[PDB]
Amino acid sequence: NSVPGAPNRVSFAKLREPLEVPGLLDVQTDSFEWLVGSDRWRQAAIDRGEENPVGGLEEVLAELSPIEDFSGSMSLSFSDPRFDEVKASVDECKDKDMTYAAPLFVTAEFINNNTGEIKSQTVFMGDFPMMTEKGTFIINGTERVVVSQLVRSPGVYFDETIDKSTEKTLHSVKVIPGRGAWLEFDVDKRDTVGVRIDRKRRQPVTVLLKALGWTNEQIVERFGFSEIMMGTLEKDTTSGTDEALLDIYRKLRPGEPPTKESAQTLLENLFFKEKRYDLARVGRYKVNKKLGLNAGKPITSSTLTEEDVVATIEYLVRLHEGQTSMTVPGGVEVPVEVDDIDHFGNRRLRTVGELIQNQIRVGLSRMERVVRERMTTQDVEAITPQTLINIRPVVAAIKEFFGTSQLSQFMDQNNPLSGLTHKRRLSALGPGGLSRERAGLEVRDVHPSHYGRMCPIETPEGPNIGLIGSLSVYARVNPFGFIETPYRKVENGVVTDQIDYLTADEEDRHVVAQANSPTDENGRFTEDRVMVRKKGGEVEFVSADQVDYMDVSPRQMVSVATAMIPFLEHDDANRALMGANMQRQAVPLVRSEAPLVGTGMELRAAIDAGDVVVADKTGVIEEVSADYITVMADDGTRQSYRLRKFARSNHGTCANQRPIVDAGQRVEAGQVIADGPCTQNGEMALGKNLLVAIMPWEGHNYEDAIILSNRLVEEDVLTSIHIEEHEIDARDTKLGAEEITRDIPNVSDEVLADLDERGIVRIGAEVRDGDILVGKVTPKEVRDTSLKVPHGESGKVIGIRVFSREDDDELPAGVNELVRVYVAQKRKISDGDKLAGRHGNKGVIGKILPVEDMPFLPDGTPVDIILNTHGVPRRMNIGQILETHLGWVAKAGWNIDVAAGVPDWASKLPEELYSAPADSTVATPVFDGAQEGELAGLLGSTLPNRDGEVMVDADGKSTLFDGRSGEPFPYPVTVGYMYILKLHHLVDDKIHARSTGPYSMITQQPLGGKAQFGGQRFGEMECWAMQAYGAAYTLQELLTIKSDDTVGRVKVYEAIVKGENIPEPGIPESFKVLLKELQSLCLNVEVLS
Amino acid sequence: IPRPIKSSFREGLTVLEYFINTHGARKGLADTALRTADSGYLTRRLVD
Amino acid sequence: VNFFDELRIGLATADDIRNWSYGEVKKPETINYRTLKPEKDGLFCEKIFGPTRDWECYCGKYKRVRFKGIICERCGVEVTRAKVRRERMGHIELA
Amino acid sequence: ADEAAERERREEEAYAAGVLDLMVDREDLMDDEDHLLAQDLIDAEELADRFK
Amino acid sequence: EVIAEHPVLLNRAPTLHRLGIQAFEPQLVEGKAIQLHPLVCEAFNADFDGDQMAVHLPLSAEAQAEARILMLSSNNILSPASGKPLAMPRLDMVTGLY
Amino acid sequence: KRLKVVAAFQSPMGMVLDAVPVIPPELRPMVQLDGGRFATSDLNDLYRRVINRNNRLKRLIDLGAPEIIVNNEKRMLQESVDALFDNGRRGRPVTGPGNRPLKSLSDLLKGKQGRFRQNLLGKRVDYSGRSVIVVGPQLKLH
Amino acid sequence: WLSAASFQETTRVLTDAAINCRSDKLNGLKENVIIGKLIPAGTGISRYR
Ligand SMILES: [Mg+2]
Ligand SMILES: [Zn+2]
Repeated sequence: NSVPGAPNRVSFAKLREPLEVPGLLDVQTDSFEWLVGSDRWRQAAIDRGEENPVGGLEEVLAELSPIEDFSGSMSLSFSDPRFDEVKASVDECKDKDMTYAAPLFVTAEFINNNTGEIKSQTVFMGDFPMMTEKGTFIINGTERVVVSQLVRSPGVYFDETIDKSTEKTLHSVKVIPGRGAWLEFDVDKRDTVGVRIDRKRRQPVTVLLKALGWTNEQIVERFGFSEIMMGTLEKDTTSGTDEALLDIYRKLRPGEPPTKESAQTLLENLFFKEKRYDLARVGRYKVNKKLGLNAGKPITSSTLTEEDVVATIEYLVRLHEGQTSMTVPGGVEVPVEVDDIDHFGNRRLRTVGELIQNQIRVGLSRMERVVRERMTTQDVEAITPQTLINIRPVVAAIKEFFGTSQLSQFMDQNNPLSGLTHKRRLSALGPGGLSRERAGLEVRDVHPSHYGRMCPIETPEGPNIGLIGSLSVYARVNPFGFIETPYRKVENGVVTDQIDYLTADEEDRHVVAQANSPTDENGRFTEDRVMVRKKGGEVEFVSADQVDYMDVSPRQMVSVATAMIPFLEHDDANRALMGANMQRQAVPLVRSEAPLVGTGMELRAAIDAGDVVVADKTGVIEEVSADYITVMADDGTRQSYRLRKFARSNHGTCANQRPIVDAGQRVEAGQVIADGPCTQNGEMALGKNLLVAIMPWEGHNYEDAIILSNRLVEEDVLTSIHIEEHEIDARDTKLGAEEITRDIPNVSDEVLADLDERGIVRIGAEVRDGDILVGKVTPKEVRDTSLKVPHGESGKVIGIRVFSREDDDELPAGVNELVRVYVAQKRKISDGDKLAGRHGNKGVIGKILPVEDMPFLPDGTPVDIILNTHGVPRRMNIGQILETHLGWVAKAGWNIDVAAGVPDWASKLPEELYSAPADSTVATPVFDGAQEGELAGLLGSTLPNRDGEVMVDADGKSTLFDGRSGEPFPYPVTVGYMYILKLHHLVDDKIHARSTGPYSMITQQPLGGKAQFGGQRFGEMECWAMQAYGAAYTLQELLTIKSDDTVGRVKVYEAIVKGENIPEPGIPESFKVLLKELQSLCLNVEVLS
Repeated sequence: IPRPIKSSFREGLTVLEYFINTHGARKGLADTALRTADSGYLTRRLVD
Repeated sequence: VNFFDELRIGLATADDIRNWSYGEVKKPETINYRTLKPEKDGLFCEKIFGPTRDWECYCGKYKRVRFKGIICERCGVEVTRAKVRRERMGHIELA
Repeated sequence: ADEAAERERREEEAYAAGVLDLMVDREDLMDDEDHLLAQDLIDAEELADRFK
Repeated sequence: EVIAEHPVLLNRAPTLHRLGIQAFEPQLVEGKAIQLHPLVCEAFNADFDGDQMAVHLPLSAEAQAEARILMLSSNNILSPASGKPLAMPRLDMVTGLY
Repeated sequence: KRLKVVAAFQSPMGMVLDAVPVIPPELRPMVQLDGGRFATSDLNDLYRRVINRNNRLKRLIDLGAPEIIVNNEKRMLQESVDALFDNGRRGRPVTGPGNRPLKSLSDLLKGKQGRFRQNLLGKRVDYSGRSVIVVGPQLKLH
Repeated sequence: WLSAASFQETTRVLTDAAINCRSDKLNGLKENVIIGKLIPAGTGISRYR
């Protein structure tokens, strides 16, 4: 029906969804296809609204074009962009650090006014990076992402501000174009109304009025009814504006020859022309939607404006007293409100397309200056397009952006969900936004307009709690960047199948209902009073016809990772936040097992993430294998798919793809063919289902720790593969040149026994700290400097990749060769490692118990994991309990006794749930899932085991035994199947030690970091906590002969290894520095005694 | 807010009884750090 | 050492500076791009500020660690360790 | 007399900056997961304003 | 034979009182984690939801003695603010005794 | 004021100098990088500038010239020495080569990090380690 | 002065300390750590050391 290869995953849902989950990463692709005027977006735009659908590049090349010098004689102009075919595929770019891009062309034309000539040729503007089917730009071998960015929308924004001395509310103004005249009107502390242009000294506001060529009569005509007028009208200023304009000017650029024409041109150029005034269509539209200007009229070219500047002062005055509505003499009627900074009708989204557009704009401005110079300096008849173009600035800008900009981020490539959330991530920090000022509680909080646009739960936990969210599922983006969420229209009390993608400026004006508002049939409601939202997020119990719109589903405000947590609504926002943020840092496992009790949003999350290899045209599998697949479509063609086996991600994890098909199997476009790292048949599997008991054991699950069974180490259940990439570079130096050889100065052969006749380890080797991965030699006759495995690493090699300059590879400049070895480790679960379910129930293993000593059901089933009771209630993560019970049911299926009649609790249950087999997946969506009454009578059925017995009660509990004492347990105990995850918080990456290693060379302190064999930091709080005891020799140690004292450390090491008693410190290096730094100021610190 | 949450974590929260429970959560997860900061301030002073 | 009892601070009569120092400074040449070696009798110098690398001269006469404490009559630096470049200041003497 | 107030406010700013530099940082934490911290919610200058 | 009776200090950031630092006698456990008595988890505000710990070795004999005597875990039972014990049964021990 | 200050001296040959101390180089980071690009800071061109001005004076007294310009160059030398000791006491201070001012000896002990507000920020010690923790219930307090 | 020079407007402190030839005697422990010396507390003070 909806998806072909959909393993039967029963649904406890009761409502009917009139909208399928849109393309979960369609925002990135749509924005790009808008940045390159692609044809699909062309048809999209034409089919809806405008019929001249300009792209995003053409807008740049046009707003700039034409171009000419000051003398105007000769001009130039671009047109007709166009794209070539990519030079290399994706994996073909990865395997050699190449880049994914396409040659970009242009069609420029030069002309001369005296000759009236035309030379129009196509130019080449480099290699334009490009987006894949996933949403990731590739940059020099790596897979990258370009996240969105929340910013303010250009347009008037008003805000009352109370003087902290005299508590008198006075309003204000600010016209905030994309660039140009930065400005703010206001009601001054006096009745007068001053301005502040260019963010500078204030002046009257009638001044600027009569500056445009106006008079006091028309002013008092169109507005003379507010006192603030007289205050600023009684200035006794020369009505002929000849100086105050020149005064403003002389304030701008002190030292100018004075002229009325000068100030005239400055005012008409800095506020009313593209030079330094351009309300990008978003801003002109924000100022049109408000004040009701030019209603129902195109918006192409009204950035500059002589009327959008005059109605703003009217808004401000009429808001002073509170005139609750307005109307332009020719426009529409709009209210008089104030403007919030977070309201999404005032914020907007700088999608990737717009960032790239802007960097291209900058590069083209640099090229513009270049050609201005070449054109007012070079002689005519020798300059035509290929000579009037220096592209390097453009390419350099694009690469600078894609390399440095904090928005050009590596792909969070732990698991498909991590990557899929790194896309759709809304980042309110970056070039153009806030970084220092608003890092408080006015942007790090939730707003009622975040309903269907951002998930109030999913947000990183580090420094960016609130500055980084995650776009929701049923959401899209206006061409203008304003986010949109769908809503079902409703009229007279009968719901409809119509759907409108509204934005907050079109929703606060209306009344929206809720999803669960029941409806009998045909579209009619069931009650007379329902629940609704309103303008200021004020929920209400209100009538059934007053409504005007209606939601489209539950889970409309939640993100993806939050729409995968079952029984979420039974949790607390903080623990759901933890769970969301702890599914992203889950490591792929060897065998991915689908979730027994899950949520419907588990298939799309892998179809729409680019880690499953799907078909493209209904057909027949023809040839199968581990690496390659060969389809034979029913159209005549033969599609061939290639699987990436054992590919290191950007975090260390594997990417093993395996096929789920056989030979001859019919398929259907969209039907999965091969799973990914964390998928089973097409649905996201991040961890495993485990038999759970909930009970305090003999002191090993104390304080959030937990227990496991050695079975999870025999059967390789929670086993995970980790891959590491070491490398070196062979280059030149002063003493000659670097080489990569097996010849090693003065060593034994046990070392080299694993290497080959070239210097690199033989694939299939077994290495460890102290093993030569590649033999390099550095001159001076030579130096012993090869590559060696660090402390704590070990495993078997997989790949050796040697890129050589002698064989035409785009290596760096000071380089002759580049060698990259890949090693791998099959790490098992172990003490210290971290685990967590989906409801923030995290914990580090503290024991691993022999199966023979684990509490076992009478059937012998030895429980695997043992949680604790004292962690559920005081945290409000009760959902897991339910996830537990249902799990058991889903494992040992049920058959409701309908022989008599469907019990009252199974009334709302839909058919296909009255019966099920054993080990049967399920789906309990978030806010339309299995309530607590359809579950406290489901456990009853709970089909028995093979021996006919039920190993569970009607409450979810069993009568466990003990493996050590043998005796049973007195009271019944909870038991079930809970889905846990493995995290990247492994001890093998966290343990760190040091006795004597490398130092700073600048402060003479042990270095900091396991990455570089560093030491631990003995801060100030620790100094205090020591002084409090009375320990003065230990502190002397930790400050002198362990950090700074340069001879003490070595004398101490040596005395120790000799058995002697260690000496006392000398003088630290910090004090020495202090003394020989004071002496620099001609202060004589003379010690005494 | 005069619109309370008449539903528990067992009976199951609704949506809008769940979109107003976040505000304070984020507020607190941000306030914790400022609390630690003011504590460190008082402590460094009392030690001075 | 670290038997201290008091730290008397105060001004330094300009002769005290001359006493602190092992030499003066007369060349306003921090470094020369070439030779990867700071200039002579200048800033970041090698005459007052210790032997740069290890018991080393700039001439290249006595790099022999065997000997110790010999200044070079061609370049003027004493072969010592502990990067004495750190505990060595110089007196500028103007008029 | 706008001479003292300058040194007063600057010394208070410096005291609060030292207070912040005194707390542990993310390169030195021993917690579950990187959480929010004093150094990225408020500035020394506001930590001074709010004690006067 | 080179680890017997030689104590080591354990710190957990942040450090908010003299009992945030304590000296223990180390035994050897095949693993990669640092065990810890479950009574001192209050002094440290330490829970095992992925937290960390830092070790420090004393070398001199004065320091070994300061550890053994001033900063040991058994000689440090009471909080120096109220005199009320700080290493006592808290969560599951309490329920068992109850 | 007079009494406190003078009685402080109850010798005052410190308020003026005919000599000056120059720190050692290791405390002034100026190294090289692969390719021919330096790694330099804003505390070492000041001694060079001061030597330049003392040189401009070294050929303006014995060589023979009028007291006017000798004394003006002396004032300039003093204004340049004021950069070695906390340039920032005249409003617009000495500006570095690119755009920003210089870091002077009085900054080492005065401002953001310094050496007095930094010698207590702690250390980074040897003979140490770090790891995650678990629960030993089979363990005695010691 | 070793201690108050760990506080602000230092230059004033150092100046006023130089003229008087102030000679800090190391009685506290906010400064005996700067010097890498034994704080006067616990296994510090003569009475025990
Ligand atoms: Mg914790
Ligand atoms: Zn020599």
